Amino acid sequence: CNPSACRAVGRGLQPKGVRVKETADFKVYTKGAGSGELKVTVKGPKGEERVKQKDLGDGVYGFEYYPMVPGTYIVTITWGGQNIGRSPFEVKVGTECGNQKVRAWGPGLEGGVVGKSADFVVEAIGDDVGTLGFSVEGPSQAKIECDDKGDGSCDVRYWPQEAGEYAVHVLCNSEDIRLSPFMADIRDAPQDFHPDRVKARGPGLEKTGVAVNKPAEFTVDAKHGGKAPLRVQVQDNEGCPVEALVKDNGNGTYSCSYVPRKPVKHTAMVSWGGVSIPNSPFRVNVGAG
Repeated sequence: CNPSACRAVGRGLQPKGVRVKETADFKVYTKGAGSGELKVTVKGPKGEERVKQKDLGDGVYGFEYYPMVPGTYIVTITWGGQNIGRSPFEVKVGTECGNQKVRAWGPGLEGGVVGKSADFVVEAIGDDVGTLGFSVEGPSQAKIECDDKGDGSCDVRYWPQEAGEYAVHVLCNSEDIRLSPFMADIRDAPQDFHPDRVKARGPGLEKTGVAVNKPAEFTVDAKHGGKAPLRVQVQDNEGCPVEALVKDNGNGTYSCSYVPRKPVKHTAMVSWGGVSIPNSPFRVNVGAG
């Protein structure tokens, strides 16, 4: 029986950023713990909190609670009677978020690879932003970089140097933005993984010539990337996911298209096993024709 093998991670265990009326979610990995029983109890300001539990397979269990009053929640998680991780976890639940001034999206908000950068973007909703705060909490300290591109958006990357779950906070005027912290699963990649050998090419990714209501086309050649999942994510500059269509050609290449519907800046992010490929993100000016 090895309690120390267990790992409890997730947004519902974070000291700050969870809010009333959100689902507060977390999971507990148990493989290696051996014999024993997993016990999860959540307390809120008024006492016992209902917790929904799911078997997620491979020794992983999922949990959700539903805080309705701001304040102090404590999550006690044990295996064979001993606390797992830094249990009990004290979680401060905030009131409802105020008006939002930025959105954040991209692959670094959900995953990544040890020793590689984990990348995303923060975009202005209006012409007001003020200060953005970035912090990354996880098994060790990831260096963070940020670059204001002058178009209302900022590229952000961090550098996780150990496997595990990282909580990425984006603050706007001192409050975690809606959905912050973003929980990213960082893995040590196998030897055949080479996301820097993946290449995107095509008119759809160029800085002139892309026009509204036509297919913006490009290809992804991942023949030498090793086996990993492709992720293509395209939005306009107003927060709207743009429908993109990615066909697996069966031979390590993908044919991709999106049709922009507004003559505004579009950004395309292309990643291989959670790692942005060369030249990603692509910022594309769409014109009338």
